[PDB]
Amino acid sequence: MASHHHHHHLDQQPAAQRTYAKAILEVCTCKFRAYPQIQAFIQSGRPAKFPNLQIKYVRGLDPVVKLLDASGKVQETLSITKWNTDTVEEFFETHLAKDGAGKNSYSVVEDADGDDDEDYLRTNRI
Repeated sequence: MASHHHHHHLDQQPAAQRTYAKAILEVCTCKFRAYPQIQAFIQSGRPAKFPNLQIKYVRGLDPVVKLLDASGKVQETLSITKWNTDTVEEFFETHLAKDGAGKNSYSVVEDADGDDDEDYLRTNRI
């Protein structure tokens, strides 16, 4: 009814914890003095395992957790300069989805017509 849906119950409806698709941790890494624990986990490698988590090193702002959709909206922006930390790391691993190096990236022939993938010259001689 909003865009184009004939008959599909009504809405997607949350399955469990309404996991998110994207989320970025825009930090400056300059708070190493104040929040030496924050980046600490970042240096650990735990967030690196989270595909749904970016972990950007913004120009020079304050550490803030961001949960986006895809375009860049930003569903939840919370300052982690003291708020809770630590558990925050879990915030992502939990609210995010461990696709496991998946991500909808290039795979097979995409929408194309004609030539879009060369490969030597098969002479073929049965």
